[PDB]
Amino acid sequence: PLIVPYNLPLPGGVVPRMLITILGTVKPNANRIALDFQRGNDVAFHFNPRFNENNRRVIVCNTKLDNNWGREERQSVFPFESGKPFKIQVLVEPDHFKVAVNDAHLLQYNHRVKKLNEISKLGISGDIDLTSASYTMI
Ligand SMILES: OC[C@H]1O[C@H](OC[C@H]2O[C@H](O[C@]3(CO[C@H]4O[C@H](CO)[C@H](O)[C@H](O)[C@H]4O)O[C@H](CO)[C@@H](O)[C@@H]3O)[C@H](O)[C@@H](O)[C@@H]2O)[C@H](O)[C@@H](O)[C@H]1O
Repeated sequence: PLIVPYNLPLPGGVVPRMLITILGTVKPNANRIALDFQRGNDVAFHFNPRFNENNRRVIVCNTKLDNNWGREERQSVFPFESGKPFKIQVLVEPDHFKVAVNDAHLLQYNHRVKKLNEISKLGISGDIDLTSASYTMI
Protein backbone atom coordinates (compact mmCIF):
# COMPACT_ATOMS: atom_id res chain seq x y z
CA PRO A 1 0.00 0.00 0.00
CA LEU A 2 0.94 3.65 -0.59
CA ILE A 3 0.39 6.30 2.04
CA VAL A 4 -2.36 8.79 1.25
CA PRO A 5 -2.02 11.65 0.48
CA TYR A 6 0.49 10.45 -2.07
CA ASN A 7 2.62 12.49 -4.42
CA LEU A 8 3.49 10.97 -7.77
CA PRO A 9 6.17 13.03 -9.54
CA LEU A 10 5.49 13.41 -13.26
CA PRO A 11 9.02 14.07 -14.54
CA GLY A 12 9.01 16.78 -17.17
CA GLY A 13 5.30 17.16 -16.75
CA VAL A 14 2.65 15.51 -18.83
CA VAL A 15 2.38 15.15 -22.55
CA PRO A 16 -0.14 13.59 -24.92
CA ARG A 17 -0.06 9.79 -24.89
CA MET A 18 0.99 9.68 -21.23
CA LEU A 19 -1.28 7.36 -19.29
CA ILE A 20 -1.51 7.64 -15.51
CA THR A 21 -2.99 4.64 -13.72
CA ILE A 22 -4.21 4.77 -10.13
CA LEU A 23 -5.32 1.59 -8.37
CA GLY A 24 -6.93 1.68 -4.97
CA THR A 25 -9.92 0.74 -2.89
CA VAL A 26 -12.50 3.18 -1.60
CA LYS A 27 -12.80 3.11 2.16
CA PRO A 28 -16.13 2.20 3.71
CA ASN A 29 -18.26 5.30 4.19
CA ALA A 30 -15.89 7.35 2.04
CA ASN A 31 -16.70 10.98 1.49
CA ARG A 32 -14.21 12.03 -1.14
CA ILE A 33 -11.37 11.13 -3.45
CA ALA A 34 -9.12 13.65 -5.14
CA LEU A 35 -6.55 13.64 -7.89
CA ASP A 36 -4.67 16.91 -8.20
CA PHE A 37 -2.45 17.30 -11.26
CA GLN A 38 -0.32 20.19 -10.12
CA ARG A 39 1.72 22.84 -11.89
CA GLY A 40 3.50 24.17 -8.84
CA ASN A 41 0.80 25.52 -6.57
CA ASP A 42 -1.70 25.54 -9.41
CA VAL A 43 -3.94 22.57 -9.96
CA ALA A 44 -4.20 22.01 -13.68
CA PHE A 45 -6.74 19.23 -13.24
CA HIS A 46 -8.56 18.40 -10.03
CA PHE A 47 -10.70 15.28 -10.24
CA ASN A 48 -12.83 14.99 -7.13
CA PRO A 49 -15.42 12.27 -6.58
CA ARG A 50 -17.75 13.37 -3.80
CA PHE A 51 -19.81 10.59 -2.28
CA ASN A 52 -22.25 12.79 -0.39
CA GLU A 53 -22.71 16.32 -1.63
CA ASN A 54 -26.27 17.16 -0.62
CA ASN A 55 -26.99 13.42 -0.63
CA ARG A 56 -25.81 13.03 -4.20
CA ARG A 57 -22.68 11.51 -5.66
CA VAL A 58 -20.86 13.66 -8.15
CA ILE A 59 -17.43 14.06 -9.65
CA VAL A 60 -16.24 17.65 -9.53
CA CYS A 61 -13.43 18.67 -11.84
CA ASN A 62 -11.75 22.04 -11.81
CA THR A 63 -8.54 24.00 -12.06
CA LYS A 64 -6.96 26.14 -9.36
CA LEU A 65 -4.97 29.13 -10.56
CA ASP A 66 -3.26 31.48 -8.12
CA ASN A 67 -5.23 29.82 -5.25
CA ASN A 68 -8.59 30.44 -7.07
CA TRP A 69 -10.79 27.57 -8.09
CA GLY A 70 -12.40 28.11 -11.46
CA ARG A 71 -15.60 26.90 -13.02
CA GLU A 72 -16.45 23.40 -11.96
CA GLU A 73 -17.21 20.71 -14.48
CA ARG A 74 -19.50 18.18 -12.84
CA GLN A 75 -20.14 14.60 -13.83
CA SER A 76 -23.01 12.73 -12.23
CA VAL A 77 -21.92 9.44 -13.76
CA PHE A 78 -20.31 8.02 -10.66
CA PRO A 79 -18.57 4.67 -11.02
CA PHE A 80 -17.03 4.52 -7.55
CA GLU A 81 -18.54 2.67 -4.64
CA SER A 82 -17.59 2.75 -1.01
CA GLY A 83 -15.56 -0.29 -0.08
CA LYS A 84 -14.70 -1.31 -3.63
CA PRO A 85 -11.48 -1.47 -5.64
CA PHE A 86 -11.14 0.87 -8.56
CA LYS A 87 -8.79 1.73 -11.37
CA ILE A 88 -8.54 5.30 -12.60
CA GLN A 89 -6.79 5.84 -15.92
CA VAL A 90 -5.99 9.39 -16.89
CA LEU A 91 -4.82 9.62 -20.47
CA VAL A 92 -3.36 12.92 -21.53
CA GLU A 93 -4.62 13.80 -24.99
CA PRO A 94 -3.80 16.90 -27.01
CA ASP A 95 -6.83 18.90 -25.94
CA HIS A 96 -7.97 17.23 -22.73
CA PHE A 97 -7.36 14.78 -19.97
CA LYS A 98 -9.42 11.67 -20.64
CA VAL A 99 -10.49 9.68 -17.61
CA ALA A 100 -11.66 6.10 -17.55
CA VAL A 101 -12.63 4.28 -14.39
CA ASN A 102 -12.68 0.50 -14.27
CA ASP A 103 -12.05 0.47 -18.02
CA ALA A 104 -15.10 2.60 -18.84
CA HIS A 105 -14.76 6.10 -20.16
CA LEU A 106 -15.93 8.59 -17.56
CA LEU A 107 -15.13 12.14 -18.61
CA GLN A 108 -12.81 14.46 -20.44
CA TYR A 109 -11.45 17.72 -19.09
CA ASN A 110 -10.18 20.26 -21.58
CA HIS A 111 -6.76 21.69 -20.87
CA ARG A 112 -7.02 25.03 -19.16
CA VAL A 113 -3.38 24.95 -18.10
CA LYS A 114 -1.49 24.92 -21.37
CA LYS A 115 2.04 24.25 -20.13
CA LEU A 116 1.58 20.52 -19.95
CA ASN A 117 5.27 19.89 -19.40
CA GLU A 118 5.06 21.87 -16.16
CA ILE A 119 2.29 19.73 -14.66
CA SER A 120 4.88 17.80 -12.76
CA LYS A 121 3.13 16.26 -9.80
CA LEU A 122 0.01 14.26 -9.16
CA GLY A 123 -1.39 14.37 -5.64
CA ILE A 124 -3.71 11.52 -4.70
CA SER A 125 -5.80 12.02 -1.61
CA GLY A 126 -9.01 11.14 0.08
CA ASP A 127 -10.80 8.18 1.48
CA ILE A 128 -8.98 5.38 -0.23
CA ASP A 129 -6.45 2.68 0.31
CA LEU A 130 -3.99 3.42 -2.46
CA THR A 131 -2.48 0.37 -4.14
CA SER A 132 -0.44 1.84 -6.97
CA ALA A 133 0.10 5.03 -8.89
CA SER A 134 2.20 4.99 -12.03
CA TYR A 135 2.46 6.20 -15.60
CA THR A 136 3.45 4.89 -18.97
CA MET A 137 3.68 6.24 -22.49
CA ILE A 138 1.24 4.58 -24.86
O1 LIG B 1 -23.40 25.33 -3.74
C1 LIG B 1 -23.20 26.51 -4.46
C2 LIG B 1 -22.10 27.31 -3.84
O2 LIG B 1 -22.12 28.64 -4.48
C3 LIG B 1 -21.12 29.53 -3.91
O3 LIG B 1 -19.85 29.03 -4.21
C4 LIG B 1 -19.47 29.21 -5.60
C5 LIG B 1 -18.10 28.60 -5.79
O4 LIG B 1 -18.16 27.17 -5.45
C6 LIG B 1 -16.90 26.50 -5.74
O5 LIG B 1 -15.87 27.17 -5.08
C7 LIG B 1 -15.23 26.36 -4.07
C8 LIG B 1 -14.35 25.31 -4.69
O6 LIG B 1 -13.70 24.54 -3.65
C9 LIG B 1 -14.23 23.28 -3.51
O7 LIG B 1 -14.30 22.69 -4.84
C10 LIG B 1 -12.97 22.52 -5.44
C11 LIG B 1 -13.19 21.94 -6.78
O8 LIG B 1 -13.94 22.82 -7.57
C12 LIG B 1 -12.11 21.61 -4.54
O9 LIG B 1 -12.69 20.30 -4.48
C13 LIG B 1 -12.04 22.18 -3.18
O10 LIG B 1 -11.29 21.23 -2.35
C14 LIG B 1 -13.37 22.40 -2.59
O11 LIG B 1 -13.30 23.05 -1.32
O12 LIG B 1 -16.11 25.84 -3.25
C15 LIG B 1 -16.25 26.81 -2.10
C16 LIG B 1 -17.55 27.27 -2.04
O13 LIG B 1 -18.41 26.20 -1.77
C17 LIG B 1 -15.19 27.97 -2.44
O14 LIG B 1 -14.56 28.49 -1.17
C18 LIG B 1 -14.34 27.42 -3.15
O15 LIG B 1 -13.66 28.37 -4.05
C19 LIG B 1 -16.64 26.61 -7.24
O16 LIG B 1 -15.44 25.90 -7.56
C20 LIG B 1 -16.48 28.03 -7.60
O17 LIG B 1 -16.33 28.15 -9.04
C21 LIG B 1 -17.66 28.83 -7.23
O18 LIG B 1 -17.35 30.23 -7.39
C22 LIG B 1 -21.25 29.63 -2.39
O19 LIG B 1 -20.14 30.42 -1.95
C23 LIG B 1 -21.23 28.30 -1.73
O20 LIG B 1 -21.51 28.48 -0.30
C24 LIG B 1 -22.24 27.40 -2.32
O21 LIG B 1 -23.56 27.87 -1.98
